[PDB]
Amino acid sequence: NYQPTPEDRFTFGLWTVGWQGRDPFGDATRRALDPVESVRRLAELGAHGVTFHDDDLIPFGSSDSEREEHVKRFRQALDDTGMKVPMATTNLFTHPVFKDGGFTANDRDVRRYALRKTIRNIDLAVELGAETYVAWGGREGAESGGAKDVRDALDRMKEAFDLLGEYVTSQGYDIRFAIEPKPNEPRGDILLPTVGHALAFIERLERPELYGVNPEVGHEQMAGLNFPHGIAQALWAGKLFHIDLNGQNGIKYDQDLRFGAGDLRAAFWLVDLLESAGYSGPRHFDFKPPRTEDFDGVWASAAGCMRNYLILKERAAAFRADPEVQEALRASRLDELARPTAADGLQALLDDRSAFEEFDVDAAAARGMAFERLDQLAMDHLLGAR
Amino acid sequence: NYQPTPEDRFTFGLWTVGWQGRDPFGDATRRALDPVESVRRLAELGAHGVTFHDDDLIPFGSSDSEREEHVKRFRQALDDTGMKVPMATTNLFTHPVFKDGGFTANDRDVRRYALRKTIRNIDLAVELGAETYVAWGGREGAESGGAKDVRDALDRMKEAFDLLGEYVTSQGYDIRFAIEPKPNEPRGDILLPTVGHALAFIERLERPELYGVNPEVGHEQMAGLNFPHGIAQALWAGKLFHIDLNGQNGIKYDQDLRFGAGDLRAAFWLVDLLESAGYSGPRHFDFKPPRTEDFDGVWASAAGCMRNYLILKERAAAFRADPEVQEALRASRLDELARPTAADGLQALLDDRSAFEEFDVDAAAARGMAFERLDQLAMDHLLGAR
Amino acid sequence: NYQPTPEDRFTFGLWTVGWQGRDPFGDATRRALDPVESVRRLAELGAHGVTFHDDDLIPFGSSDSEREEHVKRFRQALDDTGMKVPMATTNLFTHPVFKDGGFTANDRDVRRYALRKTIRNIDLAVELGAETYVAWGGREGAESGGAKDVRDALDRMKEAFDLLGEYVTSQGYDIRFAIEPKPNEPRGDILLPTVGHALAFIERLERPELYGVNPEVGHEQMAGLNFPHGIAQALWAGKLFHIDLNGQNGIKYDQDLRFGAGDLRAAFWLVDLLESAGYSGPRHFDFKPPRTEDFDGVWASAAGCMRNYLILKERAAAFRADPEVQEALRASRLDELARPTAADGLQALLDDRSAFEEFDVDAAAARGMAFERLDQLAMDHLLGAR
Amino acid sequence: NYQPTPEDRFTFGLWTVGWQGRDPFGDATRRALDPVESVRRLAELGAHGVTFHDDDLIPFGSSDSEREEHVKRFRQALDDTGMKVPMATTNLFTHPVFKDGGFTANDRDVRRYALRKTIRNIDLAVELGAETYVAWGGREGAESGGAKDVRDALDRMKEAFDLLGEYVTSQGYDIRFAIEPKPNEPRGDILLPTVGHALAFIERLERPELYGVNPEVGHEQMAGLNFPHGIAQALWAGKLFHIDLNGQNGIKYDQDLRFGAGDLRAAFWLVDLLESAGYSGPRHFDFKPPRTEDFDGVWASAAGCMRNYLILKERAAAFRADPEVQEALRASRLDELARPTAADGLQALLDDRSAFEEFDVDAAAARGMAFERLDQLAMDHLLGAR
Ligand SMILES: OC[C@H]1O[C@H](O)[C@H](O)[C@@H](O)[C@@H]1O
Ligand SMILES: OC[C@H]1O[C@H](O)[C@H](O)[C@@H](O)[C@@H]1O
Ligand SMILES: OC[C@H]1O[C@H](O)[C@H](O)[C@@H](O)[C@@H]1O
Ligand SMILES: OC[C@H]1O[C@H](O)[C@H](O)[C@@H](O)[C@@H]1O
Ligand SMILES: [Mg+2]
Ligand SMILES: [Mg+2]
Ligand SMILES: [Mg+2]
Ligand SMILES: [Mg+2]
Ligand SMILES: [Mg+2]
Ligand SMILES: [Mg+2]
Ligand SMILES: [Mg+2]
Ligand SMILES: [Mg+2]
Ligand SMILES: [Mg+2]
Ligand SMILES: [Mg+2]
Ligand SMILES: [Mg+2]
Ligand SMILES: [Mg+2]
Repeated sequence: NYQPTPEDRFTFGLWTVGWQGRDPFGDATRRALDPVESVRRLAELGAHGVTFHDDDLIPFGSSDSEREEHVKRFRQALDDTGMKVPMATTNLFTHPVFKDGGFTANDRDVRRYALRKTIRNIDLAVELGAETYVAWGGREGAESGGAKDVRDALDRMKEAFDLLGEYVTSQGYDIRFAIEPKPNEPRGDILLPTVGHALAFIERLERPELYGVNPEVGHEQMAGLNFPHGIAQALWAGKLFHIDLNGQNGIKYDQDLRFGAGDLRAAFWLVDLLESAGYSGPRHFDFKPPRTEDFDGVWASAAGCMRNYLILKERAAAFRADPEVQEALRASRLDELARPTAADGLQALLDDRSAFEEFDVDAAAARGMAFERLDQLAMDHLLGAR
Repeated sequence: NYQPTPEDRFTFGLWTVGWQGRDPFGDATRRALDPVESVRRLAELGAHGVTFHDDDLIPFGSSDSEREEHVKRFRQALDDTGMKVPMATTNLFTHPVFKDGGFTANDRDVRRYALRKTIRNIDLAVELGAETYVAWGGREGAESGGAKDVRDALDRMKEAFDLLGEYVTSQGYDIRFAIEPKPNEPRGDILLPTVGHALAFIERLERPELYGVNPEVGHEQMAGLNFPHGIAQALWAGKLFHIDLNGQNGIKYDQDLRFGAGDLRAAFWLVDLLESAGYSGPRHFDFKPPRTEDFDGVWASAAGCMRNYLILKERAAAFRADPEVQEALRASRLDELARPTAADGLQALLDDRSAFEEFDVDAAAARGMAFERLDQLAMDHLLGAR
Repeated sequence: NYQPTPEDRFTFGLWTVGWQGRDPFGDATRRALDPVESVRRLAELGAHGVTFHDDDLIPFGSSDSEREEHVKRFRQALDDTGMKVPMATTNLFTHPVFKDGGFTANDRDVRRYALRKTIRNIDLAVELGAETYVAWGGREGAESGGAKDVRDALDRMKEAFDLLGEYVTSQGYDIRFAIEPKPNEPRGDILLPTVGHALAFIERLERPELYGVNPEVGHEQMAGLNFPHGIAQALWAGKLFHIDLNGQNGIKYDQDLRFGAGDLRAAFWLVDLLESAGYSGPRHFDFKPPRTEDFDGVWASAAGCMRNYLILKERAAAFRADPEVQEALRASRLDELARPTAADGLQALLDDRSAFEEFDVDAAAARGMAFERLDQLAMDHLLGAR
Repeated sequence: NYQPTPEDRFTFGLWTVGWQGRDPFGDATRRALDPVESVRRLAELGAHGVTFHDDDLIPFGSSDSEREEHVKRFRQALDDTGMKVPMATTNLFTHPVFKDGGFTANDRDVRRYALRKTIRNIDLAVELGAETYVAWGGREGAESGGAKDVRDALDRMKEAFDLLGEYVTSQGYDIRFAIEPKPNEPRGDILLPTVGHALAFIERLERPELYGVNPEVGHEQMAGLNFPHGIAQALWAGKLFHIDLNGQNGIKYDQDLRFGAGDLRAAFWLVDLLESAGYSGPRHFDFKPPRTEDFDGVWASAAGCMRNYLILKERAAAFRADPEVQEALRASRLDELARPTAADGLQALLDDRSAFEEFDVDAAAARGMAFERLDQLAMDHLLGAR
C-alpha cells in the first residue's frame, strides 16, 4: 500500500523538513533540526537521499576547523543510514550582502564573492558525491525598472555560469549544473522567470551541454503556466536534469505545499509524463511543512509527499495500460500526431493537391476530436472509479 | 505636440481598426471596414504602414481571380498613400478546420493544409514587400492533459518551421520569421506560452538565424511577467524582429487595449528600452478599439496609440539626459553592473583574497542601493514633475 | 456505478450543450441545437431540468405569435419528458444595444428597455414554474476609469433590482432573485465582481429577503479566491439560492469546463460542503463543451458533469463517515472551533485570569494542529486509497 | 512643488519605515528604529501622524512598569512634534500562539487570549486619541480544506467583533472598528478576502454602525480586482472608515511598494475618487521600503509616498476642471448615468411604449459611447501633456 523504498529515488532538502516556520509575518514555530537527525528520520521513512545548501550544513561564518567537524558528522550519518547526496546548491539569498543579488548584484565585489562562495561548495558537493549542482538565483532581479539594466545583468549571469563551467572542466569534476527558475519572490521580478527563459539562456553559454534546468511545480504555476507542458519542453530539449516537486494553489506567494496538494490533476499528468519518458533522476521534494504543524506533522507531511507520488504513479500506469484508453487515444488521433507531417519532403507537399486544391476543408472540420471522452477516462482512473 | 509621421514607423494590423466588436458574449457593434478605407484613414493619421492576415485581405474561399482583384485594389491604395506593408501573417485559427491547431493538429491532413495555406501567403507577403512573417499559433495547445503529447507536438512544430525555412531559402526570399507567444486563449494552454519558451524553441530549428520573436505586451502580462525584462532578453539574444504594442490590465483575458493603457509604468520602461537599444523595426499596434466605440472612437483610439508612444519617448529621453538621473545611476552602481565580474580570469579570481578570505561582508551589506530615489526620479519624469 | 436520476436535481442551461463553439478567435464548429432536442437528450442522460435565457428560447425580435409557438413546442417537450424548469434568466449582454450594460448603461433609455425586457421574461419564467430568477450583469462594468461613476452605477443597479422586487410582490409571484457575480470578461472589470460584493449589495436593497447569490465555480476562481470558502459565507448568510457548477484552470479567461475538471480538490471540498449543509437547490451546470468536440462529445461532456459530482459525493461521504477521520477532526480541534469563545459573556472574560494574566502562551504555541495528517486522509479518500 | 503639510493628513505605521527587511528568504538588512526617532523623522517630512500595533510600541512580554515607560516616552515625542495617532491595531499574527489565527483559532483558549490582548490595546488607543481601531485577521484562514469549517469560523469571528462592540459601548468610548481584508498570505486563503466579503460580514454584526472597512490598494490587487471600484462600493455603503495606500505589481506576494508605484493609472483614479467624494479620513501609507535600501532610502521612499499623492491630486483636479473633459463627460452620458432610470415609477414604466414596443433598438445600438476619447484626455492630464 504505497510504501516508498530507496529504489524510488525520493530525496528531500535539509531546508524542507528543517524549515522552522518563520514567514514574513511571524516568528518560528518549531525549533531547529540537527541535520544528522533529519538524515536519520528521512531514512526511516524510505527516502533515498538528501540535498543541502552550503549554509544548511555549515553555519555561515564557520572556521575551517568547525567546517570539517560539520562535514564529518554529516558523512557519518550518511554512512550509518545508506543515504545519498545527489544534489547540492549554494545559499546566495539569505545573507544581507546578497540583497541585490549574487551573480548579478550591481556591486562588482559582491559578484566576485558570490562566485567564490559557490566554487567552495562545488568542491564539497563533489566530495559528497553530488551529481547535480543547482543554482536558484532568488535575489537576481529588481523591484523597479531603473535599478537593473537587464542586458548587462544577463551578461553578468552568463559570465558567472561560464566561469563555473570553466572551473568544473579544469578540475575534471563529473557534475552538471541545473538552473531553477522562479518568476518572482523575494524580488519583485526575478531574472530567468520560467523554464523557457532558462532554456533559452543556456543556449548562449560557452559550454551548453553542462547546463540544464531544475523546474519546480509551484514556480511555473505562480505564472499560471502548465507545468507538465513546461517539463515536456525541457525533456524535448534534453535538459531535464533534476526536478523540484511540491504543490501550489494558483497565482500567489510560493506556498511549497507537499506534493499532491495544490493542482492534483497537474500532479497526475506530471507523474504520467515523468514515468512514460523514463526520467531517471531524483524525485526531489522542495516543500515546507506548514507552520501550524509540530514535529509529528513535519514527518507526516514528508511521508505524504512520497505516498502521493506512488498513488499517482499507479493510477497513471493503469490509465495507459487500459485497452479502452488505448482505443480512445487512437480515436483522438494521438497516433497521427506522432507521425511526420511531410516525410515526403517540401516538393512533394507542394505538388500534393490533396493537401490544398482538393482538400475537403468542411469534412475535416466536422470531425470531432473526442477529447472529452478521453479526459473523463483519465478522471475515472485518477479517482479509482476504474 | 506629439504628432506622428511615417518616419516614426507606426504600423497597424488591418484586423485592429477593423475589429467589428464580436466577443464571446456579444454580436458585432460595428460594420466591416473595407481594407482600402482602413489604409487611407491610417495614412491620414500618420501611420507608416499596415499588416494583414491572408484572410483579412482575401476572403476565405476566394477564386484565384477574385484573389487577384483583392490584391490589385489593395496595392492601388498603398501606391496612392505611400503606406508600406512590413509584416504579414497567416490566419490559422478562425476556420473550424483549425479547431485543434494548424501546425500541431492531431490530424495529419490538417497539418499539411496549414503548411500549404501558409506558403501561399508567404509568396504574397514577399510580393507586397513584407520583411517579417509572423506566426501566432493561437490554436496550438489543449484544454486537457491527454489530448496532446507535447513532445510530439513540438516535433511537429519544429517540422513545420523547418519546412518554411527550407521554402524561403530555396526561393531566395529575403524574409524572416517571428514567432508570437501567448500563454492561453483561445486554447486552455498554448504551446510556446512566453518569450522565453519561444526563444528556446528557435535554438532547436535547423536554421535558427531565420527565426526570432514577435512579443506582445499584453501576452506576457497575462502570465504576470515583466514585459520590458522579456524584451531585454530577446534583444540580448539578437532575436527581437518585431513587436506588438498594446495594453493589458493584469492576468485575465487578452484585452488588447490601446498602447499606454494598462500598465503605464511598464509602457514607460518599454519605450526607454526600445529607444536606448536602437530598435529599428516597426512599432506595431495589435489592439482592439473597445466595442463601446463607433467609428470616430476607432480612429481616436488608434491615434491615442501613437500619441502615447511619442509622449513616453519624450519622457524617457528626458529621464536619461537629466544630470541628476545620471548621478543617481552611478549612486546605485549601474555603471558597475556593466563592468565584467572577472576579466582577470578564473585563476586570478581564485587567488584574490579580497574576493573571499578578506572580503568585508558586513561593510558591503550595509551599503544602500539607493533604488527608491532613482525610481522616484523616474516617476517625476514620467509625470512631468521634472 | 454513478448513474444520475432526476432525484439528484441536475440541471443544464440550454446555452451550455447548445453552445456552437464561437469564441473571440473562431467561427462556430457545431450547428445550432433545437431546444426541444436538447430537452429530450438531457432527459435521456438523467437530468432533472433545464434553464434558459429569454433569447435562447424565443429568437430576438420574434412577433408575439411566433413567441407563443416557441413556448408551446417547448412546453410540449417538458410534458413529454417530465423535465422541470427551475431557473430562468434574461439575456442582457448579446445584443449591441447592451454594449455599455443593461441596468447600468449610461443611456437612460437603454436602462428602461433592459428593465422591460427582464419583466417580460419574469412573467414567462413564472408560467413555466421557475423558482429562481438569475441576473448576471455581464455588461455592467467598464474598460476605463472615467467611463463609469461607480457610485451612480450602484444607485442605478439598486434602482433596477428594487423595481423588479416591487414588480414580483405586486403580481404576487413566488419567485426569488439570485445575482451571479463575475470579476471580468466581457467587460474589463464587472460591477459586483465576487460573491462578497454581491452579498454586501443585497443588504442595501429595499427587500433583501427576495435576493440571494448564484455563485459560479469558475468566476470566483478567476479572482484566485477559494470557492468553497465563498459558498460557506453565502450559506452562513442564508443567501445561497442557486449555484453554477463547472471547472476552471486558474486566473485566465472564463473556461467553463465540465464540472470536476479544473481544480479537482476544490470540487471535492465544494461537494462535501453542499452535501453536509443540506443544500437542496438545483445542481446546475453552466459549462461549455469544448469546440474541439462534435455532438457525441457534447453529450459525453454533459454526462461527465453529473458523473463527477456523484463520484465526489461518494468520496466526501466516505471521508466524513470514516472513524479515523472523525478522530483526526478532534485531534485538530474542529470540535472546539464550533464551541462559543465566550458564552460566559464579556464581564466573565475580563475577570478570567486564565485568558490572559495566567495564560501559558508558550505551551499553547507548541501544540501542533495536526492539519497535514487530516489533509492526507482527505487525499486518500478522494483517490480511493481508502 | 508638492510639499506635504500636516493638513494633508498623511500618516504612517511605525512598522512601515521601521521594517527591518526580513523576508521569507533573508535576514534583516537594517537595524531596528526606536519609535521615538520614527515619530521625529516623520514629523520633519510633513507627516500628520503615526499608527501602531500594540507590539510595535510595547515589546511582547513587557511588565506593566515597562509598559508605562514605553507609553510615556512615546507620548513625549508626540507632544514634542505635534504628531497625532488616529489609528491603532493589534498584532494577532506574529507570535507562534497565533499560528492558526486569533479570533478564529481552533483552540478556544487562544481565541479568548486574542480577545483579551485586543481589549487591552483598545484602552491604550483611546488614551492616545485614536479614532479608528483596525483589525487585520492575517492568520484567520487555512492551507487545507478540512482544517477550518468556515461557517463555524464566521460564527467565531462574529462573536469576537460583537464582544468588542459590546466592550466599547459599555465603556463609552468614541472609537470605531475597520476590518482590513486580504485574500491570502500568510495563510493559503484568508477569511473575508476582499472588500466585498468584509462589507457583507459587517451587515450581520449586532451593531453594524460601529464597523467599516480599511481596504488596502495592494490587497485587492492581489485578487486582480479594480481597487477604485471597490472603494466606490465602500463609499456607497457609507463604510470607508480608513484606507491603506501603497503599490502592488499585479497578482503575486504582497509587495507593499510605496504609493504611486505599481499600478499608476489605478492610483490616479483612486485619488480622483477620494478627493471628489470628500473622503476626510487619514491618508495612511502601509508600505515597506525595499530591503535594498539603507536609512536614507527609507526616508526617500516615505517622502515619495506623499509626493506621489500630491502630484496625482493636482492632475486629477485639473482633469475634472478642464472644460474639454466636462464636455466629453456629457458626450459619454455620464450625466445620464446620474439620473434615475424610472423616477416615474413601475406602473409608468410598464405603460411607456417608448421603453419597449416602440423603442428603436438599432438606433440606440449605433450610438458610440466616446469612452476612448475621454480616456485619452485622462491620460493626457496624468502625463502633463495638458
Ligand atoms: O536552490 C535550492 C533551493 O533554495 C531555496 O530554498 C529556494 O527557495 C528553492 O526554491 C530552491 O530550490
Ligand atoms: O498573428 C498576428 C495576430 O493574429 C491574431 O489576430 C492574434 O490575436 C494576434 O495576437 C496576432 O498578433
Ligand atoms: O445568466 C445566466 C448565464 O448567462 C451567461 O451565459 C453567462 O455567461 C453565465 O455565466 C450566466 O450564468
Ligand atoms: O493591521 C495593520 C497592519 O498589520 C500588518 O502589518 C499587515 O501586514 C497590514 O496589512 C495591516 O494593515
Ligand atoms: Mg517554491
Ligand atoms: Mg521554491
Ligand atoms: Mg525549489
Ligand atoms: Mg493580444
Ligand atoms: Mg494578441
Ligand atoms: Mg499580437
Ligand atoms: Mg463562466
Ligand atoms: Mg460563467
Ligand atoms: Mg454562470
Ligand atoms: Mg499589504
Ligand atoms: Mg498589507
Ligand atoms: Mg494594511
